[PDB]
Parts: sequence; C-alpha cells; structure tokens
Amino acid sequence: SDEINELKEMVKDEHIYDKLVRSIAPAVFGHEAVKKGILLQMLGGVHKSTVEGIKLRGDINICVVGDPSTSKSQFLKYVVGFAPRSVYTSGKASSAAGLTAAVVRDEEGGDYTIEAGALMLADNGICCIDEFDKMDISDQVAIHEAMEQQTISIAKAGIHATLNARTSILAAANPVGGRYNRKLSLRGNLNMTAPIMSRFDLFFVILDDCNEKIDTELASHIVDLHMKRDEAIEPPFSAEQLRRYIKYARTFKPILTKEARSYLVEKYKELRKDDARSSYRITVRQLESMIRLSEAIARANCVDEITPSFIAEAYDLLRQSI
Amino acid sequence: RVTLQEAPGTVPPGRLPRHREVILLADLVDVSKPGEEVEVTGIYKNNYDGNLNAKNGFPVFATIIEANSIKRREGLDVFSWTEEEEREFRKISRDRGIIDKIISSMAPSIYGHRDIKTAVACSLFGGVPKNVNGKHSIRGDINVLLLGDPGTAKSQILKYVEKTAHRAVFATGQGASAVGLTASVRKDPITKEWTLEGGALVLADKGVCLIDEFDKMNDQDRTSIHEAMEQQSISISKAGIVTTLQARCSIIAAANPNGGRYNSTLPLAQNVSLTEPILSRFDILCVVRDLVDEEADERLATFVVDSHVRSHPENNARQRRLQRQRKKEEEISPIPQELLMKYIHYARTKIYPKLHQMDMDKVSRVYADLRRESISTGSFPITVRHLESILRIAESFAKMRLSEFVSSYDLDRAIKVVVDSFVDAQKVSVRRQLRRSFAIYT
Amino acid sequence: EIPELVPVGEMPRNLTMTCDRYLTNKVIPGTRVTIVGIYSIYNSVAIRTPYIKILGIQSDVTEEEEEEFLQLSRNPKLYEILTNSIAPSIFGNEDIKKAIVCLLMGGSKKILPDGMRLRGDINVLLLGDPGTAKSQLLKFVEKVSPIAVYTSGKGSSAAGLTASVQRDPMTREFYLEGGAMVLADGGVVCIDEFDKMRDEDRVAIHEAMEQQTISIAKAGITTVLNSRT
Amino acid sequence: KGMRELNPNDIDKLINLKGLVLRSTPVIPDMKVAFFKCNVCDHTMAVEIDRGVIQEPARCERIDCNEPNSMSLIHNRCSFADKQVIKLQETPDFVPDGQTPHSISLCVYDELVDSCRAGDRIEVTGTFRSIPIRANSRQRVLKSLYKTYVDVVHVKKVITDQDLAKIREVAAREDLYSLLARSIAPSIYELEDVKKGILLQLFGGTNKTFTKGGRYRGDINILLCGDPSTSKSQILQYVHKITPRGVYTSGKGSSAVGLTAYITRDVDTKQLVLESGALVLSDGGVCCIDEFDKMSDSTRSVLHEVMEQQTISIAKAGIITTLNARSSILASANPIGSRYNPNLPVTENIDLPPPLLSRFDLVYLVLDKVDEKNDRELAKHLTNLYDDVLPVEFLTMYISYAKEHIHPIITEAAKTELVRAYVGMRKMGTATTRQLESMIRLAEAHAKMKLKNVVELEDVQEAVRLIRSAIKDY
DNA sequence: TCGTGCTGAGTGATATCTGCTTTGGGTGGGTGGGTGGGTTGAGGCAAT
DNA sequence: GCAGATATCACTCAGCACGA
Ligand SMILES: Nc1ncnc2c1ncn2[C@@H]1O[C@H](COP(=O)(O)OP(=O)(O)OP(=O)(O)O)[C@@H](O)[C@H]1O
Ligand SMILES: Nc1ncnc2c1ncn2[C@@H]1O[C@H](COP(=O)(O)OP(=O)(O)OP(=O)(O)O)[C@@H](O)[C@H]1O
Ligand SMILES: Nc1ncnc2c1ncn2[C@@H]1O[C@H](COP(=O)(O)OP(=O)(O)O)[C@@H](O)[C@H]1O
Ligand SMILES: Nc1ncnc2c1ncn2[C@@H]1O[C@H](COP(=O)(O)OP(=O)(O)O)[C@@H](O)[C@H]1O
Ligand SMILES: [Mg+2]
Ligand SMILES: [Mg+2]
Ligand SMILES: [Mg+2]
Ligand SMILES: [Zn+2]
Repeated sequence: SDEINELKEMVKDEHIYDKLVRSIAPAVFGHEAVKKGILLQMLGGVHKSTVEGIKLRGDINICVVGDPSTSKSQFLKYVVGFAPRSVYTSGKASSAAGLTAAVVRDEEGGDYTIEAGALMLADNGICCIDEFDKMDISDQVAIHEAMEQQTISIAKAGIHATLNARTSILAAANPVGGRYNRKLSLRGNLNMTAPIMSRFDLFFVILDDCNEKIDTELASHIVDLHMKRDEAIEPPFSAEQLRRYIKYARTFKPILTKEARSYLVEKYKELRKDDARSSYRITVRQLESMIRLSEAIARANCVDEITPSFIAEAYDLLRQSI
Repeated sequence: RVTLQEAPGTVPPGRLPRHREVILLADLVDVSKPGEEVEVTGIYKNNYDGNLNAKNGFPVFATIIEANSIKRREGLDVFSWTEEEEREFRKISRDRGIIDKIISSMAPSIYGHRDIKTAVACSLFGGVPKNVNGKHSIRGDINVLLLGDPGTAKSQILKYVEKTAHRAVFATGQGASAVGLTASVRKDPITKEWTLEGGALVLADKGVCLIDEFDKMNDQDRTSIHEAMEQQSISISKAGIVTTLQARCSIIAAANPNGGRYNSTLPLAQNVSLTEPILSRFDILCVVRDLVDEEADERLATFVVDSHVRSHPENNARQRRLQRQRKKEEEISPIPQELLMKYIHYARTKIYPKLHQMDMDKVSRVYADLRRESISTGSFPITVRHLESILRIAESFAKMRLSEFVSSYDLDRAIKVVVDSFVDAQKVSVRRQLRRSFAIYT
Repeated sequence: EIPELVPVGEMPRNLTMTCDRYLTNKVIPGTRVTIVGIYSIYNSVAIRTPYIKILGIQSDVTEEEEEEFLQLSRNPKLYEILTNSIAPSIFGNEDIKKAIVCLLMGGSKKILPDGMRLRGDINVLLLGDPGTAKSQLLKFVEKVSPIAVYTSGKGSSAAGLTASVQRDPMTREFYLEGGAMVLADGGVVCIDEFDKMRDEDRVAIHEAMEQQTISIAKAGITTVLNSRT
Repeated sequence: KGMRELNPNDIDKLINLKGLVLRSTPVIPDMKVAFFKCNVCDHTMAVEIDRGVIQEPARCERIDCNEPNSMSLIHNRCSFADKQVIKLQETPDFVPDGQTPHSISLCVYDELVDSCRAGDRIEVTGTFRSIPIRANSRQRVLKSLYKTYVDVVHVKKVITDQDLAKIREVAAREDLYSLLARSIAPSIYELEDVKKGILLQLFGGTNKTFTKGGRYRGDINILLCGDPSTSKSQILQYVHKITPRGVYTSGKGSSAVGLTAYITRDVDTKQLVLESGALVLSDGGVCCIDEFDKMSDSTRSVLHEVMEQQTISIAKAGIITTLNARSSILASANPIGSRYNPNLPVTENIDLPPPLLSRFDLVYLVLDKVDEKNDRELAKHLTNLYDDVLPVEFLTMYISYAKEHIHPIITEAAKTELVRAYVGMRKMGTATTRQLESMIRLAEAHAKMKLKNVVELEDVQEAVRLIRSAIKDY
C-alpha cells in the first residue's frame, strides 16, 4: 500500500517526463537527447503478432556515435548497472559465437549441445556493445536476425534448432577516422553499411563543441565528482524509485488513435520526401520505429492511448539523427 | 530407445535443457524420428545402476520412461484432410479467377511485391518431376532467389512460407555449415557401430529449404548446395559409410546486393557475389527495388499502420475468439489461411498436371526472341534452362486450378513471369530496349 | 535396402549376412541381389543382434547372344547407330557424341618387353559455358558403361579420388583405401566441375592418369594399387 | 643439494633443495584417528592409525557385548589432516647441457598447505623418503623400483616503528622530489623531467569507491616517444625492476589475445578455463611496452578499453566474464624516419592515430640534439662505467607505504584554480576532458609523494607545469 | 566340605574355488600385442 | 604357477553334574 501510494504520487506529477529524463545517467552532464533515448529503450514497445503468424518487432535499438574522450561508455556502464537483465560486451573481444548460440561438445559427453551467448542471456533485456566499429565484419553480420527477426537459427552439427532472442541492443561506435567529420554524411563517417544502419532505431551523434561557459560547467562538475564523491550527484528520483516506476509502466499496452494514425502517415510521407530517386537513410522500418517510439513515450506518461503530441515528439527524436 | 529432450522454447531463459531416455516396446518402434516434437505417456520407472553409484558417490538410481503411447505435436494434423473437405476444394477450384485469389491470399499482411507473391506461390505449389526411360531426369522443384534493398519484407515472407509449407527447414547463412547441411555421424550406444544422421537438406525432402542471408554464407557451404540444387542428391563419405542420400527439395533464398544496395545501372553479375552457375540454376529472380514515390508511400504507410493497429493484443468463448479471428483473416485474405494450408498439400499430393497438346510455336517464338535480344553485351545468354523453367512454372500454375490439362492461359502467364524476371535483372540501358521489344508477352 | 523402398526423410538400414562353402565369392559391392536364408540372432539389457544366414543367392547380373551381337555388328551403319544411342535426349554436339563413343570403347592396350608400356585408355575434356548438357552427357556415360563412377569434383576431395592412407580402427594398423579411380579400375570415371576441384587433387589426378597406378606406398605400409581408367 | 645429485645413499636423511614450483594438487584429506561404532550396542571408540594402517578391533571392546565383526567405520567422525602434493622443477641454471629439467615431488601437511603457488622459487628442507609402488591394484605384489619424494618440514619463498620514524624524516627534506627522481634511475643522466614523470606513475593517483556510478581509479599512463639512441628502453627496464608486478611485452612479439586473456581447457580437471594475458597479469602494477609503433592496430584496439574503463570483457565460445586489468601502461615509440624532425607536427613524426595520443596522461618527447657540451658530458658519463641516491631497498618500502596508507583529498583551493587551468588549456586552440582528469590524477599523485592527506595549490601547479613542459614549450 | 570325566561350543588351519583382468587413453608404453579394441566437429588463435 | 576371497572340518577347552 505504501509503495502504491508513492507510485501514484509519482504518476500524479505533471513534470514526470523531464524528471525521468534528468534522473537517467545522473553522473553524465547534460545530454538530454541521449538520456531520453536510453529511457525510451528501457521502456520498450509493444510486440504484436498479426493474424498471419508473422511477428512484428517491439524492441528498440539505439547506437550512440561520438568522438573519443566523450561520454559514450558512461551511458553503457550506467545501463549495465541499472537494467534488470543486461550484459556488457566489447567489439574486439566478442566473436560470432558467444554473441550468439554456440555449439560445444557436452561435458562428459560425446554429443554436441547449444551453449547460450550474449544475446541469449539478455533475453527480454538490454545488451551493451562498447566498440562497435572494432568488431570484425564476420561478427557484425552475426547480429542480423536477432535485431529484426528476434530469433536465432543454427543448422550446425545435428543441432537443428530455432532459438529466440528478444533483446534490445544498445551500442557505442567511433567514427571511421579519429573525429567526426561535419561535411561527410553519417554513412560516410561510419564504416557500417546500409542494412545495419537501417536496422538501428535511432542515431545520436555527440559533438565536443567548444564553448567557454559549458567548458567551465563541465570542469566544475567533473571536479565536484572527485571532491564530494557521491553527494555531488542529486538525481530527482532514486535508483529504487526509478526501477519501480519503470516496472509499473511496462505493464501498460497503449493503442493508437485515428487522428494519430493519419498524423503518423503524414509524418512518414514527410520523412520519405526529405530523404529523397532512392532512400538511403529511411526505409519502411522507420515507420515502425516511430510507432514504437510513440508507444514508449505514451508508456512513460502512464497512459493507454497515443495522442498526436507523442507522435510529434517521436518524430523530433527521429529527425534529429538526420 | 530414444532420447527425449525439453523443447528449447519451454526452457526458462538460458537454462540447460533436461533429457531422459524412453524405451519403446513392440508396436511402438519406428513411430518417431529425430527432430520431432512428441508427447510421451508412460510409466516413470527407476532401477539400480552400479556405475552411477560409483561415479557420483551416493546411492542414486537410474531412471527411464517405459513408453505407453506416443503422439505428435489443431486436432492431430492440419495438413490432413477428409472426404468432405476434398469436395470443397473442387468447388473452389471451379472459380474463374482462383489463381488470383491464391496469389492475393498469400502474405496479405505485406502490401506490395506482387511479383514476390507470384514467384513464391509457384515455388510452394511446385512442379511435376519427369523421367524418361530411366535415361533422362528432369527436376520438378522451383528455386527462387530474392534480392533487393534492406527494408523490403524479404525475411518475413520466408518465415510465412515456413509455416505454410508442409515440410520446411529454415537456416540462416551465418548459422549454417556443410556438415549440418548434408549429414552428421553418430555412434550407436547399442551396436557401437557408426550410423549417419540427416542434414538440413535431407530433413526437407519433398518440401522447401529456406535460406536467409544467403550471400553471407562461406564458399564451401555455398558449394554444398550446388549439388542439391541440380543433382537433387547429396553424396557422403565419412567413417566408411559411403552412400548417396535423396534430397529433392525446392530452395528459396533471400539476400541483399553486394555493397548494401542495388545499383540499377550495373548488371546483376557485379551486384551479387554469387557465381554465374548458381545464378543460372535459379528459375525466377525477383529483384526488389526500393524507390521513393508519394502515392506509393502514402498507400504503404496507410497499410502498415492499419496492420499494426489491427494486430494489437487488446484487439463458447473459444468459438467467439475463433469467429473474430476469422473476421480479421477474411478482412485481409479473400481465402482463409487454414483452407489454403490444406489446399497446398492436396494439390501437391493428388494432382500431377500434364501437357496434352498446345501450340509449341508460341513458346518456341518467345525463346527465339529471347535469344535474339539477349545477344547484347551485359545480358547473360538465354540458355535452355529458361525454356525448362517456363514449362515448370506452367505446370505449377495449372496445379493451382487442380486441372490436369495445362491450358493456354497458364502458359502465357508463365511466359510473362519468366520474361519479366529476365528483363528486370538487366541494366537500364538494355532495359529500355528489352521493354520496347517485348510488348505482347508483358 | 533398395533406394526406392526407403521412406522419405528416413535412412537406409543395413543387415549383416553370412555365407559358407560354394556361396562365397558370388557377388561384389553395388550388385542387386535376392537372398533366401534364415533370419537368426546371435548374442554380441537383454537384446540380440539380428543377422541372416544365406541359403541361396540370385543376382540380377551363352551362344545365342553371341549370334545376336555378331548379326548386330554386320549392320552397315553400326557407327551411326552407336553415336545415336549416345545421349538420345541431347540435341546437337555430334562431335562430342562421337568422342564419347570412342572413350566408351577405348583403345587397345600396348605392352613392351623392355618395360615401357604405352597407355591405351582415352580421356576427354568438355569446356563450355553453362547450359550445355555436359552434366547430362556425363550422367549418360556413367549409366551406359558397365563399370562407371559419377563423382563431383568439389563434393569429394583427395581422399575421394585416387587413394588415401588411413588406419584400420579395429586393428589399429595403417592401411590404404582407394578413391574413385581405384573403384573405377577397368571402367570409366566421370568427373564433373573440374574447376572447383582443389589444385592438389588436380595434380593427384594428373599423376593417376599419367601412370594409372596410384603410388601411395609409405606410412607403415608399402602397397600400391592399379588405376587403369 | 642439487636435484640431480640425490643418490640412494641419501635416503631417509634431511636434505635442502631449491627449485621452481610447477603444479600443486588440491587439498587431500589424510586420516589421523579412526572412529568405530558397534552396530549392536551402539558403542563408540576411537583408534589410532600407524604407518597408514587402521588398528581395527576384532570385536566390541565392551564386556557385556562381544559380538565379533560388528564394528563399522563412521567416515564423517574421524579426525583428518591436510595433505598436498607439489611438483618441483630444478632451476634452469642447474641444467648441464640444455635438456629437459628434472622434477621431484614434494608432500606438505598441516600449515605448509597452500603456502607456495604455481610458478614460484622456493627453498625446501625435508626428508628424502622412498616408498614402494604396487604392481597392480588387487595384489600385495610390489615393483622393485621405489618412488622417490621429499617430506617437507619447512618452506621459504625465495614495517617497524624505527623505519617509519626514518621514513618520516625523509619527507621533511625540502629537496625530496629531486632525491627520489635522481634515485629511481641512477644511471640515466640529465633526464630529470622524464624521471619525475616516471616516478609519479609508480605512486599512482588516488583510489575512489563510488556508488551511484562507477569506480574512479588513479592510474597514470605515460608515453616515451623520441629519437632512437636516447635512453628509452633503459628506463623501461629500470621501472620494470622496481614495480612488484609487470610484464615486459614488446612490439610484434605480443598478440591481441595474448595481452588480454586466452581461452583454454584444463587437462587435469577437463574444464574450460581462461589464462591471464600480459595486461591482466599486471593488475595493480605497471605494464611496459617497447615498440608501440611496430604494433598492428588490431592489437592496439585492446588498449582502448584498458586505459578508459580499467577492465576487459570477453564474450566468446561460452565464456562471458570480465577480468580486472587495473594497471598502468608505459609505452615507447620511435619516429617514422631515422630521427625526429622538429619542422613537421607531432602527429606526423611519431605515427599512431592522433586520437590515441590524447588518451595518454603524459606524452614526453626526448630528442638527441647535437651539441659540443651536451655530447661531451654524456660521453664522460657513459665511459666512467669502465648527487647521492637512496638505496632501492628503502625506496621500494617508501613507495609501498605511501601507496598503501596515504589517501589525498582535494581541497577548495585546488578546484578554484583547476577549473582555471583546464579552461586556459582549452582556450589556446587536442585539449579535452581527459587532460583535466590527467591533471587531477597527477595532482593527487604528487601529494602522495610528500605524505599529505590534502592536495595543495603547489602540487597541482607542479602537475600543470609538468604537463605543459612534456610535449615541450616550443 | 570337594575332584574329575563328559559334553557343546567355537576358532584355526586348511580344502576347494574363482580368478588371473581391465580398460579407454596418451604423464601407462610400442622389447605387451592388434583375433582386446579406438572411424567427430565447432570454435579459437597464430601466420600472414 | 600365483595371489585372494571363501567355506569346511577337526580338535581342544571351560562349564556342568555327579560321586568320593
Ligand atoms: N510492403 C510492406 N508491407 C508491410 N510491411 C513491410 C513492407 N515492406 C517492408 N515491411 C516491413 O519492413 C520490416 C523489415 O523487416 P523484414 O524482416 O521484413 O526484413 P529485413 O530485415 O528488412 O530484410 P533484409 O534481410 O533484406 O535486411 C518488417 O517489419 C516488414 O513488416
Ligand atoms: N541440346 C540440349 N538438349 C537438351 N537439354 C540441353 C541441351 N543443351 C543444354 N541442355 C540443358 O542441359 C541441362 C542439364 O545440363 P547442365 O546445363 O546442368 O550442364 P552444364 O552446362 O555443365 O551445367 P553448369 O555449367 O551450370 O554446371 C538441362 O536442363 C538442359 O535442358
Ligand atoms: N560529461 C561528462 N561527465 C562526467 N564524466 C565525463 C564527461 N565527459 C567525459 N567524462 C570522463 O572522460 C572520460 C573519457 O571518456 P571515455 O569513456 O574514454 O569515452 P569513450 O567511450 O569515447 O572512450 C570518461 O572516463 C569520463 O569519466
Ligand atoms: N642520457 C643517457 N644516460 C645513460 N645512457 C645513455 C644516455 N643516452 C644514451 N645512452 C646509452 O645509449 C644506449 C641507447 O640504447 P637504448 O636505450 O636501447 O635506446 P632505445 O631503447 O631508445 O632504442 C643505451 O645503451 C645507453 O647506455
Ligand atoms: Mg533478413
Ligand atoms: Mg553441370
Ligand atoms: Mg627501445
Ligand atoms: Zn558392542
């Protein structure tokens, strides 16, 4: 009853959305878009199966690209230290196996068996990859079915099986060279090709722009972290409160309104027109991406119907990457 | 004796499966084969085993299930039909445009890509294998290669046909190997003599072998499939068990062009890394292209959003649920899926259409024109393999009507399919001339 | 069990058999046979290993046929009819048809007292673009010849062709097992997809056709085998 | 005695051995006193064991109950002792003509169990015993050849208040910085700034345990890139000697997997295990790399995570775990050309990606200019081989005490000017937050040297002074 | 008050008996010998 | 021919009741 009272008090506040955005990743300094993306990824989206029997994905993938020395890995470490189910992996260390189902001979047995991997232990959870670029091409294509189909099919030695890995993958990548090139396009900066980029729900490029005021603020904050230890960090919501509130929201299953459907169609048309006669950055996935983001945003406010405002906010989040 | 293991899905997240040994006595032997989902009702017995006591160090007893009945895992089988149903299929086949309904009723949740639907339906229905005095063998399977831009509803269609097909095996390019595609050797615990397992291709004989991310497979694995594509048999030599296995299955492959996108200017040769032989072996090559158009994108967005809203989890009691499910199914499909699943099996089982008499000169003229216009550089020569594919697709199309007479309409439609498949694969510069020359057929 | 009777998706089952006295050396591998015998069990929970005790062998394998063949040879267009029977279902390629006929019949053996015996067998190379029925020709050649082996170059390896040195598991002694050519001795071997075959296997085939006696005599044993093919 | 000089004459006599531990079995329980219980009267008695034989009773010792052969052994109530078997390999020096070194088995009981680890040099005193070997399990028959082994009775693995009073005296010395910088590398001549930078790496920054986030580690990374003939490798070896843990990995002699960790299997246990690579083996020490430029970028990508997160995560072939690699990195590089050309910028002369050079806390540049006096003095210094410095034995204790006890805490005066210093560094323009964190770490490390619990303005001033004058103040 | 011949009882030594292999695997070897048998397949890592 | 686990038979000893 007391926890329920606290939960309803949490919901009652009309500034919940920005409060959660501020609370996420308290150690890092003022990265609102990335924190919003992490929150929406944590909430997730509704997964559905049509009358067909084919499954529509309901998870969200986010890739944060930035120059070295920026606050990329801090977000990943926070997610690993906060999410219910999650694992941490490195691009160079990870291989095709381990990141997927592996076939190893049974202990005290002559028969082969399937050993879980990073994408299996993180079922219904968030998986973190620190250096996406450093991963080999052979290993990169390993996570192609798990990203969209959400299933892993292996036909190795007498082990014909079709496993399921319904995991959300969050990764951090460096540019092709040393620093992000403003002139070159996103695909130009990253060695990742069209399919992988299309699979990813969002892209958050972080630029270490130079400014006196924000430089002073960042220096003061980072020095305060080392001087005052933890008391210098004051999230609006404690970790336990945040993990309770997130748990509450995930039970809701929002639905779409008619005007919201028409508005979403209009925004997809706008995105396709903007990309312009092929579309390298926008595919049919992006429509489902907007749907998932809108559903997650509706979950964040604890409502069971998506108003056009949530769709507009999701479009703003998606358009930012371009 | 068989080894029963827990279903991978039922196992909690990332836990080891648990296995037992089941003993089948008289009247139950050879009732199941590896790779089946079964339900076993029997007596759970135990007995003293000295080896277990010596190993573990405690008085533990071995346990095994003495089977009393084995069943496969609505009813018993959807593919099975009754005499009453066989009368319904004949009535439906009498429909003037049944073929169009079958094509439309296939993957309705996907809006566009009608050429994909036609090709995949033809592959599912299959052809009629032919033998001539034991001297000439003609394959009846139809192979379809899917190629196009990243987001085009490619893998989902393969997943759908996996469910629809009677005996289907799904393998991904990355997660596959030749040993798992041909066979694996085991040691029999009783006779201690090496036996031989079945492979992915073998398990899908007289069915379909779906391959996703085909371009990602290694060269050796891609050679392992050359034999099954044309020879329709796999040869094995391991542990002195030299023998030949039967593999007569159709292959549907999906891949994305080399470099991540299809450059319409360049030909299909450079676009995909597959070698000329395998490319030739494919019958229908439905190249997919993702362009930008206002009206098409509006329609696609409307359909996708309607599909998403229609399938929301929120949107006798069992009979009412079935009735609403049927309402939606008829909403997107002119023919119910359940009827189509049995229709495919019945057509593949009981009907073997044959060519009685038909004006050869039509297809001969089409072949001559194809060769005349294919001499242009950058176009693969039109070998007789295209003429064979025309006949195979004609037989499959006639199978749709459950008619043992291949009429003219089916042959012209097959000509259209093959001509369009060839035309789309070529470059733009040659595409203009090819489209100009071919008007009656397309 | 016969390939036809094998149910779909299952595997051929084997059965051990025993013969004594005048029923030995009556069959060779690859011959269809009909067996009359006793289905008995010999001890090797409380199970027994089945086997068959042979009592009669009737394999599907005079002067009248000699007269018929002699009359056939008297036909004035024997060459043309034989070239017609070669791949009746494949159009054109008459020169390849005649060459395949010559290969099927082969050349007379030559032996010299000194030791230099010339080769008599014939080999042919078909090198054309896809969609030309080369594989169909090879299949027909395999079927027609009394002894033939159809092998895919990429499907097999150095062990498949020529010969490979292995070890007997039961006795643990190094022994030699022949390849496709050894199994094709005295017959014809139809190799398909010469290109995909590895270079080491290609040079092995080079030696095998050069001497027709695969020389693998080392590694615990010094045995050699003939590969006249 | 030598492992190759033990004869039958020396059986059952006290000998002294020295060797290298190769492998030790887990703890083995050895019975000391047996426990018997009568099945009839439930009477319990304890009997001793002599020469590995149980003095079992024929019948119950009670008078009223005398049922014969009714006594049973209660396995879980007998007293037990500790036993362990070790394999000792003779030192490589003793090998006469380069053959496989011999090995001798050892037995240790009670306290000496788990006293020597694998791969350690020990000196063991024990009895050179001999024991028969049974020909087969099911007979008393014995082989004529006896097994030889050693019964160990002693093992030796080869701060006082007075020292603390002595150490506290040095700290009062005004020229402590120069004394330590001159004693760390006595031989190297006129490299005071390089020595100072090297010294501050040994002390290290300050450790912080930090919930609501992640741990912050005060480890300093130094790069020594310059002209060839200058003393770079010499300093690398000198520091390698001082540090308690460290691996002298080189360029093109190490692999990506070799540095982090190698997946293998244990034959004895038949289980999947993983070994420790060069970086992991240096946990808490200072890693040393000689030829950084002559290293494929595939392996260098491993160091990205070590210098940033102080951890390595591996996920492959069913092993998903993270190994701590809390170590300092000290690498050296040589110019692309035969020498360093001042004209072109730094990013061109030394190779390495520009971003990587920013990760390093300090990046020195030592060049061998030509002069009529510097060369003269250097020649006079390197020829004498054919200004006092502290003995190394005391210096190691000094650094260990400082690293263990002291824990500086930043002050407000430090922050007030650290913000200024960082913003000024960024204003003149490469300069990123990593430079500010490096300044923090260096200021904390220097305070450790003087044994202070508060970082003062002077220490941070020295840190910033060192940073500007490393790359060099053109 | 007591001395000794008869009896049941229980070990001691000795008679027959089974067993004398046993076993999968390279820190058990090949001067123990193949009529005692051993017939993978995926994944990781150095070389390049 | 050799060692080990097992069961067989024969011999001798402490108790008992009676008679001296
Ligand atoms: N015409 C369409 N109608 C409906 N949904 C479509 C259509 N085209 C694409 N989609 C959607 O696009 C998404 C793409 O995922 P899908 O599994 O179908 O293949 P993919 O991952 O894009 O394929 P590829 O292997 O070529 O990368 C799916 O959700 C599918 O629903
Ligand atoms: N004259 C012909 N008559 C009949 N079939 C022919 C003829 N020429 C070519 N073919 C074709 O040959 C095919 C079988 O041989 P196939 O094309 O596989 O040989 P191939 O060219 O060696 O193959 P590949 O080069 O692709 O490995 C048949 O499907 C067939 O119709
Ligand atoms: N905004 C920030 N807030 C707190 N710490 C920061 C911030 N920006 C950078 N840092 C610090 O700078 C260091 C360098 O970032 P790093 O994790 O190396 O980025 P990358 O993931 O690109 O390597 C981090 O360890 C972090 O503690
Ligand atoms: N300042 C110096 N002090 C002492 N020795 C020096 C000095 N400069 C050069 N040397 C001598 O020159 C040699 C340089 O070799 P080394 O240190 O291996 O150079 P690098 O490792 O940079 O290739 C050393 O052996 C050292 O004795
Ligand atoms: Mg796909
Ligand atoms: Mg061929
Ligand atoms: Mg050096
Ligand atoms: Zn007792």
